[PDB]
Amino acid sequence: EEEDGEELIGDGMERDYRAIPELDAYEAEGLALDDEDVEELTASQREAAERAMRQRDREA
Amino acid sequence: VPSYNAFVKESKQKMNARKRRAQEEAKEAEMSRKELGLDEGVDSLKAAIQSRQKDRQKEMDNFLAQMEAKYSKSSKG
Amino acid sequence: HRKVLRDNIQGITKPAIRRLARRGGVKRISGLIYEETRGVLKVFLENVIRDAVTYTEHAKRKTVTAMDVVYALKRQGRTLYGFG
Amino acid sequence: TELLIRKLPFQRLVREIAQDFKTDLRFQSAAIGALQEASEAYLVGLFEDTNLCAIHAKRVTIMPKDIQLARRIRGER
Repeated sequence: EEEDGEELIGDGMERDYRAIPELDAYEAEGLALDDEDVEELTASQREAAERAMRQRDREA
Repeated sequence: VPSYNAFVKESKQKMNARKRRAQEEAKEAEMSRKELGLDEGVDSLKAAIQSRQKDRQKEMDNFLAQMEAKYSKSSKG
Repeated sequence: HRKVLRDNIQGITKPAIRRLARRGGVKRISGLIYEETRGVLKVFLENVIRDAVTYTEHAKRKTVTAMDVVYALKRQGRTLYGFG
Repeated sequence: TELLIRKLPFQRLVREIAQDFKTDLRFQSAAIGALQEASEAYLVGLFEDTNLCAIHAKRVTIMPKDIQLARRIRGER
């Protein structure tokens, strides 16, 4: 145990910087393309959410 | 093969290699410490880390300001 | 319809943590650095995503907008470095 | 921008984490992008502080011990 430190600037480091198109772009599942029902929080909504969150944090 | 004596030799070899790697790490760490410009001691480390924390705080403040100027209803109008 | 996502913390690969460390200036890493990094990022993401989801829920919506995340990060900035 | 974490794994991870808080949810792409940018900035800052903590202890190899030490200096737990 307690082996050597894994070098990070060794040779072949450009392999960690290869481009992968399957993973370098967000997929469509789980995203919102229908651009309504995205209304911003009103002040009452935001204040209620934050006070509920503070009560929850106190509960922990 | 896995005798007690064979375990003593292995443990001694690993201890000596650990001392060697510790000396090498110390040399490289001093080289990097002067390469980064941090003064020796513990309080210098804490001061540098907290200064970087202040810098990152202002940076994320600017970032959230950009996000608000781009996506908020106040910025749009 | 009960689709579940699972074990995507491995999506933070060893090269991802290596790129993060190199961006941070790290020269060498320990073997158990990857798991600690995964745990730290998972806790961070959980704590911010819970607040973003609470904002979305109070907005009576079911999609998390950018301002939800903005307010979640603003609230997190007050509690993350409060020394506890 | 530069490449630290790939976009699809981070998106899948965020949705996995979120599904444990509300059942069926969507995400604006800008929200996922802000999440990724904040997470990467936080992690690279933590790695800088961890590297400082490691080179103070005469090491260039960072360890979870140094990560937790940097987190304790920054004010997290």
